Amino acid sequence: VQKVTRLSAPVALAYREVSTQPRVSTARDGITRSGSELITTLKKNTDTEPKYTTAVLNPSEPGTFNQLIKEAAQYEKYRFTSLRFRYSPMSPSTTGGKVALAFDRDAAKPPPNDLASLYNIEGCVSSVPWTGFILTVPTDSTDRFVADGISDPKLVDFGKLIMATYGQGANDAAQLGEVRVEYTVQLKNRTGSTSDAQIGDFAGVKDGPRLVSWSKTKGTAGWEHDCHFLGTGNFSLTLFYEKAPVSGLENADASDFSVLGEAAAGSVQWAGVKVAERGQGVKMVTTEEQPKGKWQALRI
Amino acid sequence: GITRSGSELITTLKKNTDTEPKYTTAVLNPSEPGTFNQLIKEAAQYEKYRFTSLRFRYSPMSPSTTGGKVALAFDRDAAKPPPNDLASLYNIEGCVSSVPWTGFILTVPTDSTDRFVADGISDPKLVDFGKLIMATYGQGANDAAQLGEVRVEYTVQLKNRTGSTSDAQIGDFAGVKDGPRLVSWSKTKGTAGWEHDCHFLGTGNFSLTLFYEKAPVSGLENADASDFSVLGEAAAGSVQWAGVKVAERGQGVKMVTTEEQPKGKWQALRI
Amino acid sequence: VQKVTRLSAPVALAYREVSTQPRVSTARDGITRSGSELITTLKKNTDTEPKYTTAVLNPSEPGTFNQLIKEAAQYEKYRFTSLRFRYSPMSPSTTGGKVALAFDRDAAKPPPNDLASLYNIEGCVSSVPWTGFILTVPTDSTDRFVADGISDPKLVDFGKLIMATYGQGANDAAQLGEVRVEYTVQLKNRTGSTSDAQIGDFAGVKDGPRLVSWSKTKGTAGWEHDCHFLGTGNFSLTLFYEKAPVSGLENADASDFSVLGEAAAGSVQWAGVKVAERGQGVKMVTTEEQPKGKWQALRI
Amino acid sequence: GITRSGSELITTLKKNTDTEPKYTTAVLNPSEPGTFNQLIKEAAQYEKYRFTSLRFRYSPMSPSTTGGKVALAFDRDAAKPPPNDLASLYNIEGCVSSVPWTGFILTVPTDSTDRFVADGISDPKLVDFGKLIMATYGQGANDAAQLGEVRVEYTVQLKNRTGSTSDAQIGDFAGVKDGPRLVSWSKTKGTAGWEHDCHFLGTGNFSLTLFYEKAPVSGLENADASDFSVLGEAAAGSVQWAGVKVAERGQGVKMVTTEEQPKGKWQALRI
Repeated sequence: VQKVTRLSAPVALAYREVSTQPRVSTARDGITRSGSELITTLKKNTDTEPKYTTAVLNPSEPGTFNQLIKEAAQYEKYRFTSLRFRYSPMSPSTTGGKVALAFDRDAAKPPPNDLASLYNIEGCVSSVPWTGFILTVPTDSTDRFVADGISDPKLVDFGKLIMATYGQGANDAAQLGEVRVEYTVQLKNRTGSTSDAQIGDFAGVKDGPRLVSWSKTKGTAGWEHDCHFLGTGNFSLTLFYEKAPVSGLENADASDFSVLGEAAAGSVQWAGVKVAERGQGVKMVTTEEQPKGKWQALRI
Repeated sequence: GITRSGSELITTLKKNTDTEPKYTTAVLNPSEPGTFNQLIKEAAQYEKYRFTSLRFRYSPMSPSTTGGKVALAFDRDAAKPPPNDLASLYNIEGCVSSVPWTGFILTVPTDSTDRFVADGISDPKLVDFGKLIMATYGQGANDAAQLGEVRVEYTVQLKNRTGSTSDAQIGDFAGVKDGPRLVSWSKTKGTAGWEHDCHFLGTGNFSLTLFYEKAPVSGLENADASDFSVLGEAAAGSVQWAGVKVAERGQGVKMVTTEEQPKGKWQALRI
Repeated sequence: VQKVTRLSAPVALAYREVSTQPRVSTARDGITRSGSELITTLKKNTDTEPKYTTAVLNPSEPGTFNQLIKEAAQYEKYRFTSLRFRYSPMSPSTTGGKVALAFDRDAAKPPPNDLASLYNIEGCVSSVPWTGFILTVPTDSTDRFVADGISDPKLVDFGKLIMATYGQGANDAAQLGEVRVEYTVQLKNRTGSTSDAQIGDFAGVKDGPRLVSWSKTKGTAGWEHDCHFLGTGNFSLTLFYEKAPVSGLENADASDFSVLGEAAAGSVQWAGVKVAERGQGVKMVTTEEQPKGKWQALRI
Repeated sequence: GITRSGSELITTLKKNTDTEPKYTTAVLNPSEPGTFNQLIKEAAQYEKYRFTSLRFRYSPMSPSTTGGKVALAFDRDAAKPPPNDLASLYNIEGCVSSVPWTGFILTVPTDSTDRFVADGISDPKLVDFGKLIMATYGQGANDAAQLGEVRVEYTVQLKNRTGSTSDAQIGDFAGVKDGPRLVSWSKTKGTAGWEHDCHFLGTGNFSLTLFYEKAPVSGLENADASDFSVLGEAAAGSVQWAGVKVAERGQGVKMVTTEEQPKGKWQALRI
């Protein structure tokens, strides 16, 4: 018989969660799977404008799922049934500010610029960093292909999750909380098993799962190589057809290691990449134009 | 044989301030100085063992304003590298994690097989049971340097009596190892000398060395909380007697510089 | 219907306790008594190694009990039935660290040196300094003599309590908490009443209840005189048979007062001692050897 | 607690020509180096004990040409001199005897009382259980020097678990010492002669000593089967390391000739 009209504020709250057992079952068309995953942690921000982190929802996405990749390699089509996102805090009540989660149906779209247009997305949620909240995504009934090669994201992907936080104090906690996913997936058509590696060249051709991305921003060339995961096993090898000024430089990353030379006309390099944070790149190769060659990237 | 139940302390956790997580591993075999402290004396007179109960407990000692998370997990393959990212860590079955101002209990199921208790060259898939991983990733700058403690509750069975194994470690500079695994010897450059990696925690580690010829310098302290050498080294025949107190694993407390392959003898004893 | 899966941390906790009535009853063999006592308070420690306080459990112990001494003077044998120890805090949740309580069956044994061997004692308890906990000691059925004169502690005593605390911060509370005892005692054989004073000499002879202790650590002699209680009534008088260099000095104590001289061959001194903390001594007498004389110590 | 069963060897017997017997004694306590060699490690972690079985055996190793008698007895008072006549030896209950080429078994009944383990100084009537007496009197002139061996079969239980005791012995030339009772030190007269006696049988005895001042002589073997010293002696602060092999009781190396009450430090370790 506590007082309803009066509320109290504690120093901190503790949430306890243990490991859950995934469920796999068979049916007439294919298999159904139920499980849970962890995405990432959140950091503080001392400005008055938000900073965004994004995640694309596809079954063949190494940056989002970890154990669904092995069972998604035997099939071609998918359909989601249930999708929930959960936030878990790690900070006391002295921390002030807000955190926000939103979901959009267009995968190929930049994040919004200001705070006013962020609140115009349907179904957005926001809270204080010392409490938990749940976002539930409704689903439709449409079968889509799995992501391989290069295609329009409007044809194969389901949507994208956006996470943001803007306003904290000068002396505050370094990390805020973590985000988990509960999913239910259906699979349709069996096929032979496929390889897990990314092979491509510099003329916009990709023939594998989405692991890395390339950008030009050409001032005396200079090619950027952005990674999308944290799997710490990234091995990259590159073949040169003509003379290159420099290759295999460390732009901004935790560690770098290269073996062979690059000053030959026909030469193969080999590098190992350690990644600690999302979007960090460990390659910067300058040329005089867009060159001819072949690159291969592999996890573990 | 005999049956014994008990509770022992392993180690204390420390504050982690950088972006990447930190992992510590522990191998569960009765002949391990880095895991047990009293079972190693009764395990030196037997050949086989079996576990019937196993549990792990975390006990906090940090204030309520300390933010972060600690994690514990157990796996079956004793010969495996530790994971890189957190998502592969949370995919291990039975993993637990909590805020550092509260406690939690990890329970491990057991089977009924008999394995050899020994230290040597043999396969870890044949003689070991599993491995424990403890992970700490996110803390701040204005937080306490100590978080908590980990303890083990167990029940074990031993089978066949045999002759007793010696408790001190005897060796020399050209690599020959026998006895309990208490310390490791490493070298980087022949001119620079050797590093003395004490891979266990304790007090009153007694080390004595013999020099068969002249040495440039000996007895240098690097990362010891306390150091005391009472016997000097001079010319052809001399001995040394050093007492080292060690706080954390792999400090590398003793440094001696000589030529490439000197002759001598070293004895290491715990307490 | 509170949330089981979520816990809260308050600023402070308050425990309230009032005085309890002891129970005395008679039987065929003797009398039985039930009551409660207070031992001492605990202080902070900024090191990483524990500091210990000990208490010997005997009915004729002035340092442990206060009102059982008067009823234990009429009897010779005893047997315990119930023994419990309780801790009560006085500090908020900002204080970090641990406190520990343990019990051992050997009265004549030094405390352990490190933290690892402290946890090997059966039935030890430990907690944070802003909560309470209870230690219960099981008992056996063996009659023992009361403590008078000089005897082996293995023959007359029951056991010893050890209290410790090791790790606190630089800016913290000065005092941590307090310890109370609940007991049940049986008494057996009636006898005439005995005196309450301690009379002895320097050749290892004691003829009374344990109030003080003597130690030599002979460098140009120098006799230490340690007190075991806080009863503030300690009067000590000493007779000299030969010439003494100095007598009746204040080593480390709150107050000291001496009346007569000591530079005579046959002389009697008289001192009053104020004690604020356990183990503080207020006497330091240098000689050339172990001397011949007589000392008497009395409370109040 | 725990319950153990074991079998250990005490000593071997020698011949005696004169018809008056020669007596050897053994005090039965779990914390006794002169009777047990493996039980002391388990006894160092507990406080109370009870025996439930106790037997003794004799195993001959002499030919049938050798004639005479050997005799065994047990008494329940640990502080008592041995008898000076044979009829008082035969008045003890359970006395057994035979010719030295045949064996026999002695069985001792037990009682259910709890006793403390033995510290350095205490009363023998409070902590001990009894004492074993072995006697030989009659042998021929042309006979073998060795007669037989005595073994113990036991069953014991331990109750109260406590902290552990360090296995090495640390001491100095004054009258203070600590640890288990491995060796004993004494002095004889104003001219410095120091006697060093070992109370156990074993080849693993390692002794290291420190000299604060100059010593005229050190490390001279007196009655050992083998003696080995590796470090020299100097007038300044210097250590000396020695390895001792012990065959019989009271056999040791003893050479200190510096002062009546010198300054130094010694460490004794077994195995």
